[PDB]
Amino acid sequence: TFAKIKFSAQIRLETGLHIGGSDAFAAIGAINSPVIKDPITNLPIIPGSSLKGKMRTLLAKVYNEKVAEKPSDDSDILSRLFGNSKDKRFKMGRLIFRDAFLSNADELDSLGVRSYTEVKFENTIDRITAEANPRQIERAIRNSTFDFELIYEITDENENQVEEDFKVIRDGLKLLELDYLGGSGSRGYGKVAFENLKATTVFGNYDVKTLNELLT
Amino acid sequence: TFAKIKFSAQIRLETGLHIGGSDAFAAIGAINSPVIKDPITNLPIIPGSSLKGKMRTLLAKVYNSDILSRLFGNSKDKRFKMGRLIFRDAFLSNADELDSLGVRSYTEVKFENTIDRITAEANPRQIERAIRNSTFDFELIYEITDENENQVEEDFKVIRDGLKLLELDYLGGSGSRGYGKVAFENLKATTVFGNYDVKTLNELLT
Amino acid sequence: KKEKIDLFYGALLHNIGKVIQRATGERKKHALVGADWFDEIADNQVISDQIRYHMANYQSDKLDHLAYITYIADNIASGVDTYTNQADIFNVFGAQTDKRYFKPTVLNLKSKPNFASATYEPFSKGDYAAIATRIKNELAEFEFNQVQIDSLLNLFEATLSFVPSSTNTKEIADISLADHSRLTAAFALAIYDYLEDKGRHNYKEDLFTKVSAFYEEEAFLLASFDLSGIQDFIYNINIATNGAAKQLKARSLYLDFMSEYIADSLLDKLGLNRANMLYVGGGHAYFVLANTEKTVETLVQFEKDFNQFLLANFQTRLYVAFGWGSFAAKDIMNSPESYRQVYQKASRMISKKKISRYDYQTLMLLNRGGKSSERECEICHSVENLVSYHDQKVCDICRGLYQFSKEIAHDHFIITENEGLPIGPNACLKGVAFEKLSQEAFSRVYVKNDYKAGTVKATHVFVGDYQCDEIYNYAALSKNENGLGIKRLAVVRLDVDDLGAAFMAGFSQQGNGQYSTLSRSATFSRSMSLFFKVYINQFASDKKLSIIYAGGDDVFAIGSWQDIIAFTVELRENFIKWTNGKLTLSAGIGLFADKTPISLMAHQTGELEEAAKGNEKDSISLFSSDYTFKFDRFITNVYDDKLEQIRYFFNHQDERGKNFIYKLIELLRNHDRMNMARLAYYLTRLEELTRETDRDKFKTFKNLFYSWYTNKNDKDRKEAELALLLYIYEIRK
Amino acid sequence: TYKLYIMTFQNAHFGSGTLDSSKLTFSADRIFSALVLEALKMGKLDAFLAEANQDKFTLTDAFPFQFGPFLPKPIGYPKHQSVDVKEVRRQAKLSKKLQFLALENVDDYLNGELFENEEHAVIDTVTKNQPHKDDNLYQVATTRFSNDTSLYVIANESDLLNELMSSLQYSGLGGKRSSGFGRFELDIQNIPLELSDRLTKNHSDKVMSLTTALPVDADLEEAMEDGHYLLTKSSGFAFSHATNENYRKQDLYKFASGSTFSKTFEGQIVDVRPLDFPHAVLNYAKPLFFKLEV
Ligand SMILES: [Zn+2]
Repeated sequence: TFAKIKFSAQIRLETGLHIGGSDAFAAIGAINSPVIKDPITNLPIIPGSSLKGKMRTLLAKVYNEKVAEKPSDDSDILSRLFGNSKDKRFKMGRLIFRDAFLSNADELDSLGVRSYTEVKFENTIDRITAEANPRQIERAIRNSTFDFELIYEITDENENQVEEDFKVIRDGLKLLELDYLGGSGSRGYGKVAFENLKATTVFGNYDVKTLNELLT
Repeated sequence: TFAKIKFSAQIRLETGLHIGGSDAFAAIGAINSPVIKDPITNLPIIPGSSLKGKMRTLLAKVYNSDILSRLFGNSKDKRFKMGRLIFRDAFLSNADELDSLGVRSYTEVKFENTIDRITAEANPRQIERAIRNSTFDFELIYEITDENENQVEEDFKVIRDGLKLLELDYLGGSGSRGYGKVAFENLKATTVFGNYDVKTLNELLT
Repeated sequence: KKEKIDLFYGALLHNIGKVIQRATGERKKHALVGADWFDEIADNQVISDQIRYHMANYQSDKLDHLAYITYIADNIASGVDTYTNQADIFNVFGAQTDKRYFKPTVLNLKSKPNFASATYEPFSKGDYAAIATRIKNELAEFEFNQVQIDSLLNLFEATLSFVPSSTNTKEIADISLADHSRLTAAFALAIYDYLEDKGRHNYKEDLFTKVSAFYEEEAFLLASFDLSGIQDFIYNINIATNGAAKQLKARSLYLDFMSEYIADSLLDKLGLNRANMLYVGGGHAYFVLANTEKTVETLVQFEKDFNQFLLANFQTRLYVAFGWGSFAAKDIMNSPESYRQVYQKASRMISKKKISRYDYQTLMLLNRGGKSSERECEICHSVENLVSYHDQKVCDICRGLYQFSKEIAHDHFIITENEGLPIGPNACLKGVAFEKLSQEAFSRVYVKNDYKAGTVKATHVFVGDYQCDEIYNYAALSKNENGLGIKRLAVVRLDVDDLGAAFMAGFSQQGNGQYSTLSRSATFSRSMSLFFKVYINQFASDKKLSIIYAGGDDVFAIGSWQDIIAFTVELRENFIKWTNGKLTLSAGIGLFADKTPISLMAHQTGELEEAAKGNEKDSISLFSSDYTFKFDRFITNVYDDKLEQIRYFFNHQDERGKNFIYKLIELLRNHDRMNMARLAYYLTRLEELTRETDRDKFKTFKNLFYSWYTNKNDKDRKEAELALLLYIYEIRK
Repeated sequence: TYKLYIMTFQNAHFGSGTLDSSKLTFSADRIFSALVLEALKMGKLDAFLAEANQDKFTLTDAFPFQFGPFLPKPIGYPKHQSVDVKEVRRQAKLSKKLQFLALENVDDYLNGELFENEEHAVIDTVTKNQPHKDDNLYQVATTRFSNDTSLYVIANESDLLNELMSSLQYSGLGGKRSSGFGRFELDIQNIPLELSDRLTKNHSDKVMSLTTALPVDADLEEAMEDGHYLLTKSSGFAFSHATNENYRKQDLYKFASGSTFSKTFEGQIVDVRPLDFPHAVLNYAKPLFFKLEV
């Protein structure tokens, strides 16, 4: 068979997220580090490169039994899952991390929210001379959702990695429920929460009855 | 019998698209990797070769042989040179509409980087994409000969199945990080200089 | 014939005693003392009386003689009928400008670039001992034969290329003596063939006491051959191909040797030799031949034979086009209208032959069918003589090209009958080192970039090639030892701006047609040959690059980008010293990443090259067609003024690193009216943010930066953006 | 000889012996073999061959169509104020790579016209690949049209012809057809009086070929004795349907379009069938002309 499987999920923000964007020289008093927004709707967009590369750099610590000097040196548990540039059979690596374009806006404007991107203020104080240095950085608002989805494709090339990859990706989702996923994380941004990890086999003879009993 | 029918469709870009062209110069702060463009209008256009083999890289993953040989072509296999399909490009039908949604240029610049795994140093990119929900003209000329007349209706459940999978794969480049979800619409089946009725097909596509 | 060589040597060694009487300051004329020099070196009495009795008062002391030829061989070879230096060829090019004079030195390998000026108007009397006695060394015991017909034609190009003639003059003052001797021997061979094909014997009356009869008789041919398909044969390389520079060097050197051997087969098929061929360049080559049926029918015979050769191994991928203008002794000041209307007659014959390509038998043999072909030599799409070089199916010419690319690094090139690439009918060409020379069999050997003779008595061709490192590590040789610099490789394709117009019209802009002669054009094209075919190995000496192709009006040089930019800087800043600022060159330099293909890269370099061409008369195009400056604006403002201020400003401080440079580049690139206000905010906000010690450096730099940013010209803005791009690429980690 | 069939492509790939280059016009072997192969998809090859081996019909290769007629430069025929060398020597470089002319001063061209060639239909080159393969950088050249230029083959207005020409709309006419190139749109117009009068075939006069030609083996000597032309090597592989092989054709050297003559000849359908191959390979070259001054 050929089994493409779609992982419907709800990225709900808490401690609202900022992904970087155009640090091309913006206006004077305006936002210094603006968020990347989808140019049709101007809602915040969490692109798939942040998700895939962040889950790459976080599953580095989990499933690379050896220390990895670079993402080419990922093991053959992650090279088949996130792609690899120098491996023989692990190019085109089976996971299309689709984006999310701020799914709810009829809900988030039903709550009395002016704009979906707050402009939180920040500065820095040097320890010597204590000079201030202010900045206005853009973030998405707190209780947003994000209709995020994966595409895992099973081409009968594996035939044994049915659940050898979902214990990896589900615990990566747990990592992202703990770690920040995007932007100035160590100041406490991002903090996505993954809700309703709904897998559905959009192509293939396959059941989720052995899948969502682990993915909860 | 002689028949030529075409697959009229508007393609829709649910994310960006990176289909790279000839690189010129970094230009220090300029876009690093551009998308391919029409040279007359400087508009983002999916080239037909990108549309052709991307279906072939998905039909081979299901239909495995002889059916891929008859559907696309081959170097060997004397029956199946010029394998009964002709594509075209995708000339961005909604430029009249996209001034009314409100957008400056139809090509955005997704910024990106490369955090090193140990050094923890970034490495930024300016990946140019074509913006969301742009609808493109897409036409696929299937041609029917007398020898094919046994399995013509079978092959029309492969091209439709070839576009049911292209809405589940990226149809572009650097598409494992998004840049895909490319959804077809108005996927009809007219006829163009060929007296074979398309009423056996239009309820299966639309 | 045997007497033909004697006439050639006797007329060619005219004014050799001028070097001697310039060396020692001797008596009445050069005419008597040159024959004394010839009597002192060796023994040939016919050549002796030829040098004795060439003058008007001297030829009566001879007698028929070989000297009544030798007089009229000289005066038509001279454009007109002491202690001065050689005037500039570019003194008569252009308009009334800075007048320069040459400096008398010999030629040496990768040593001297003798730029003319006014500082060399004083005269050197001691260097003749380094020249004339030098000849008295190397031409001490010179046997007068055909095997050494070659190296003596080397020797004047080594010795008398910077030595003038007619020192005590006022108007016509820039003829070097070596090319004058070449033209004099060519005219002697022309007179000898025209007078020995008509069978005339007594030259004492029809040449001497009635000089006007032959002097107004259309008895000369100005022949040429334009090669066709040259750039298509060079750029037959495609993308994803083995030979990056090996293939391209081999192809555009093999075409140069083909354009040399078409001459060297045209001349010995007649009685002529290298003195009759005036200028060989990029396929185009111009001659002086005699006018008779034994000239013309043999020309058309070898035209059809060489065309059969090119059709046999190429199938119309190359085509020789002859053409011969019939002309009298008219090109002596009528001199405007004497050159131009009949020099174009051979050019209109070139256009006539290049468009009525072949005859019925050849094309009838061409598309006669009779070939079952499955495999192709996908280099040139051909089928003939297919072999299986390195598991690919290529032809024999496209395998001898790989042998030629392996043997180009030698210094000599023999012509065999079955070894190497074919350059003519039963004439193949194979490279060879110096010590392997006298062992193998040959009939003509070339040497690349020498001035002394060598071993097998070679013809001294000139073709500037270079390999500092190989082509695959000019990326790796781009960073400094610190790691500062970006792993690039830049490709420059120069082009001399309208060398066709500088060649065809050129000096004819000046004067009333007084300087619209052939000698100045041959000397100018030999000067272009001597710069673009020898001297580029001097400007590329310390710098790390590879001159893939050079010569004529094109230089394709790949290499590392700092050395490529500095090499273009030094090439034009010594070319405008070489060419007095006239003939500005229009280079185009593109950056390309590591391991990107070269026919993908040569196309973009050519696109930037033609965009730099159409800018004005000249421009550099750097890293993209929107960076298009005059060279007079590029090296002075960017690479001398702005880049050093920018480098010193960021070296002698450590706050403003690369983020500030990137934002300055972006404000230089977007640049609406509002971005000048944003930059006036940016520099002033950073002005009070730097530390108090090195603060006024920033204050004078923002004062000096807002000068060119808001300069309202756009001639001082893209310059600064490119200066910052060059600095960023120089400090890339 | 009759009305001409306008074809606007917008995406063309036109040979030039290689893959990395592309022409603008297609030398009338491509359109002939496209009508021939399009007839074989219906089994209708014999009908077009019965038309083809008889001299009622004609053809003419492509030329630019921007609101009307463009024709070749008479190759080598601008006929020869011989001063002011900065102009009359300079303009020959800008009047040799011109190669396409307008009818409304094509008789002012022969008397001497400037003819700034407009940049209709710029040839483009776009790189392409093959993923997970060893050598993949094959550079597809692409002849991309400037939104009004068309190509207009001139032939006898036949219905067996027009079935083929209205199937070639969706068959494609160019190099990389199944990659989405060469798909034109067809809309037949009339001919002006100053063209269709001059479309002679036997006028013993100073005449110019309007398509790539090749004479009778008797006529070839008298063709070359007056001809000013080029050759331009009609070559390439042979596209059949019963091979499991790919054989080259027989290297037919045509007389390319723009071939001026005097005492015009009779062209032919020169078989360049591969040696011991089943069916013939037609390779049309018979010329429809244009009187230069007549
Ligand atoms: Zn080849």
